[PDB]
Amino acid sequence: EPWKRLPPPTVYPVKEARFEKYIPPQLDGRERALAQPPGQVAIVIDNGSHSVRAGWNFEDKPRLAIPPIMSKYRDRKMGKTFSFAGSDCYAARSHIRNAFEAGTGIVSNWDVMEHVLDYVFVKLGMNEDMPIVMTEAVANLPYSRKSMSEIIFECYGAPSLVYGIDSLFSFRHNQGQTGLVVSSSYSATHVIPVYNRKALLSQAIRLNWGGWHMAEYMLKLLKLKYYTGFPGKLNSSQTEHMVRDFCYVSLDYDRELAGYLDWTGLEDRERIVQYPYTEEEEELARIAERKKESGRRLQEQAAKMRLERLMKKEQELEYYKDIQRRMQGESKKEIKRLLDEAELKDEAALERVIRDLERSIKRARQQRLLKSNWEARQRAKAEKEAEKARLAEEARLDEERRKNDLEGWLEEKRQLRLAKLNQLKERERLKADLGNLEAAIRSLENDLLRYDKTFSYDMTLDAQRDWSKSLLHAFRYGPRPFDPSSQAETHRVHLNVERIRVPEVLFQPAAIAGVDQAGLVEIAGDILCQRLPSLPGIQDAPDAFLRDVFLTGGNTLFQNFDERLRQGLMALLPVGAPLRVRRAQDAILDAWRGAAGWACTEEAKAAWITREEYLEKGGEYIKEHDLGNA
Amino acid sequence: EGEVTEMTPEEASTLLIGLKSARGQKKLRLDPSIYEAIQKERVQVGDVIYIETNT
Amino acid sequence: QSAQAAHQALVEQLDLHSIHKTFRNPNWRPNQRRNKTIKAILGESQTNIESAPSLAPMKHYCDVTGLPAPYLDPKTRLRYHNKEIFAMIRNLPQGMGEQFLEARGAHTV
Ligand SMILES: Nc1ncnc2c1ncn2[C@@H]1O[C@H](COP(=O)(O)OP(=O)(O)OP(=O)(O)O)[C@@H](O)[C@H]1O
Ligand SMILES: [Mg+2]
Repeated sequence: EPWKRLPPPTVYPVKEARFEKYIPPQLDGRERALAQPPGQVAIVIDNGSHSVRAGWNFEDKPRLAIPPIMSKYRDRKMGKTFSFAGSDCYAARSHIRNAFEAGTGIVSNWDVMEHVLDYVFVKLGMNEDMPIVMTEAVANLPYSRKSMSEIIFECYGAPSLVYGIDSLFSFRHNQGQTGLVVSSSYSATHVIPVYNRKALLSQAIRLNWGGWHMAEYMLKLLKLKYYTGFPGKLNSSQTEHMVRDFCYVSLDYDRELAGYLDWTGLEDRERIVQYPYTEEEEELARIAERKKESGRRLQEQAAKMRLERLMKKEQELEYYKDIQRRMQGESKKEIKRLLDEAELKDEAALERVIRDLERSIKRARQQRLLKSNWEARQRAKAEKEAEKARLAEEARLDEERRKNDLEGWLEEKRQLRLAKLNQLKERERLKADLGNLEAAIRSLENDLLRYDKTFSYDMTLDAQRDWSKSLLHAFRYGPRPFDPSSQAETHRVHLNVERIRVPEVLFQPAAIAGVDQAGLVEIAGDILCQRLPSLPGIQDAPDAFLRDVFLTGGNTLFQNFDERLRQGLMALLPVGAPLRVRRAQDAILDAWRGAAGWACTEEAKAAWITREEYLEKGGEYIKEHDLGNA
Repeated sequence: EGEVTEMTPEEASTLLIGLKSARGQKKLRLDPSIYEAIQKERVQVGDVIYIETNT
Repeated sequence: QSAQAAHQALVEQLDLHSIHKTFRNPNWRPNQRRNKTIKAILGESQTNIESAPSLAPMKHYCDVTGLPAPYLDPKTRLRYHNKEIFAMIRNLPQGMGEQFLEARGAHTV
C-alpha cells in the first residue's frame, strides 16, 4: 500500500516574528554623519508597513529594520511602566499597536509612529538637527502628510524634510529611464508608468492586495481547513512565514490546480508545518477485572433478557402451535375464534408467527413448571440444534456448488452482491430522507476476493468507504494515515492547494478572494494597451514602456512571478513586441538605497521643504518632483 | 488562428478583426467579402476562428 | 530565580520608557484624537481614486478545497468540486457555511 511504501515525512517547524537580540545606539553613525561635507548628509527612513528601515544616506544599507509597532504597559508585579517600539517587543506581553491602518499603506496611529521614530533616532544615536528623507504611500492622504510633517517639524524640530515613493526610488536605483513599475508590497500592489524618469502618477493603479492580505487569507484558509479543531494557536504572523517559505506562482493555474490533490505524487506537492506539541500491571489487571466483571454482568443481563425472550417466544410459540393443532380439522369459525384469541386473522399469519418465533428462537410444586420451562428451553434447544444441523449441511452443499459450478457460482455472487447492494441503496439513499445484508455483502465479496479473478478489493464496499479513496483526507492529511492520538501528527498543518491558491489572488482577485478588482495582468495591460497610447504628450507608447516592466517590493519575490507576468502580458501585446520583465536587485532594501542615493542630489535639495517653508505653507504642501506625489 | 479580440467596421464592408493567441495579437484588414464569410460563420468577439487569408 | 531576574534585566535593557529623548521638543503636544481612520479622513473630503474593477468572466473554485468547482449548491450557496464535498457542505455545523463564504467575502446575514 502506498503509505507503507512512502518514506517518512519531512516536516518544517513553525516560524513566527520573534525577538532575538538587543542592539545599542550606533554612535559611529552619528560620528560619521558629523564628518560629512555640508549638505551631503541626511537621515533616510523607508516608512514600510512591514518594516521601517532607517539609516544614513552615505551608507549602503539601513542600520535599522523594525516593524512599525509599539508595546506599552504597566508591569503588574514590578509596578512601573515599560515601553517598546519595534522588534524590542517580543513580536513579553504583546500589548501591541501598529502605526498603519490594517491592510493599508497609510499611517493612522500617530502615537505608535512617534514611538517608532523615537526608537529610530535613539538607535541612530542622536542626542542633542539633520535633514530627513522619508518614503510615502502612493497618492498618500493629505491629512497623513500633514500629521507626519507636524511630528517631524514640531516634535523633532528637523531642519528639512522630503517625501518620496518607495516604488520609484527602487526604479531609479536600478537605472530606470522609462518603464512600467510593478510593486507588490506588504500593504498593496501598484502599477506606475514612469516616463523620462518621471512617474505618470495620474495613470497609476492600485490593487488592494499585498503581503499582509496573503497572510490573513492563508490564515482564513487554514482555520477553514481544520475547522473541526486545531490545537495550535494559528496566527497570521505564522502564515506570513508560511507564505514566504512555501507559496509560489503557478505558470498554468487551472492545469496545475486540477491535479494537485491526486494521490499519486501528493507526497512531493504537500509541505508539512509542525507546531510545538507536548509529549505526554496490577493497576490494569484490577481495572480490567472490574471491566471484565462489568462486561460479564452486561452479557448475563442480555442473556437473561434473551432467555426471558426465549421462554416468552417458546411459550408464545407453544400457544400458536396449540391453535394450529386445533385449527387442523376445525372450522373457519374455530380458526377465527382461536385467531381472535391471538387477535390474529390468518392461519398463515400463525404460520408466519410460529416460524418467525422459531426463526428468532433458533438464534438464541415447582419441578413440573421448572422442567417444563426448561422443556420450553428444550423446544428452544431443538430449534437451536436444528439450526446447527441446517447450517452445517447447507454450507457443505455450497462448498460442493463452488467445486461443481465455480464460474456460475462466481456469477451468482455478483448477482447476489448487486442485489444486496441494491437493498442497501434502497435503504440508505431513501433512509437519508426516510430516516428523518452487510455481512452477506462482505461474505459474497470475500469469496469473490478469494476466487473471482474479476473481483478486486477496489470494488469492495469497504473500499468505497476507505480514507485512502477519499479527497478530504488528501486535502487535510495527505498520502498517509491519520490518528488524533498522536500528539506529533496532530499539531501539524498540510498546505497543499494553498501553495498556489494564495499567490494567485494577485492574478485572479475576484475568483479566489472576492476582491472585486482587476488582476495584475489586466491592470498592466489596461495601462499599456488602453491608457498610455491615448495620453497625448507621450511618444513611442506602449513600446518604450514594454522594454522595462520592473518588479519591486518583497511580495513580488515569489518563484515564477516574473515569467507569469511576462506570459500574461505577451498575450495582450502585438506579436513581436519587445517585452522585458525585470526584477529589482534586492527588491526589499533597494527602495531605501534609491532614497539614500537620491537624498542629497540637487534634484532632492530642490525638493526639500525647510522648517520655515513648512511654517509658511503648512503640512499639506509638497514640492512636486519625479519621485513623489503631486 | 486566434481568439477574436475586435470586429470593427472601417468603411462606408471592410472590417478590422483582431486576433489573439497565447503568443501575441495581430490585426487584419478584411476584404468586404471575407468579412461576409466570417459573418456567415457565426463569429463574435471571444470566439476562436481559423482563417486562410490567401484562399 | 536567576532566569526571571535576567529576563527582567533584559526587559529593562530593552525599555524605552527609561530613556529621556533629548531631541524631543518638550513644549509641543498633539491633539489626542488625531488618530483618525482612513474612512474618517476621507470624510473630510466633503488621490485614492486608483482602484480598478473588471469585466472578464470569473472562474469558479471550490469553497472547501479551492479545486475547480462545476457546481453551486442552491442551499448553502457554496461552490463545490464533487459529491464528497457536497456531502461535507450540507453536514457543516450551524455557523460554518457562513465562514466559507467569508473567505470569498460573501455574506447572507
Ligand atoms: N522572499 C520572499 N518571498 C515572498 N514574500 C516575501 C519575501 N520576503 C518578504 N516577503 C513579504 O513581502 C512583504 C514585504 O514587502 P516590503 O517590505 O517591500 O514592503 P513595505 O515597504 O514594508 O510595505 P508598504 O510599501 O506596503 O508600506 C511582506 O509581506 C513579507 O512577508
Ligand atoms: Mg514598501
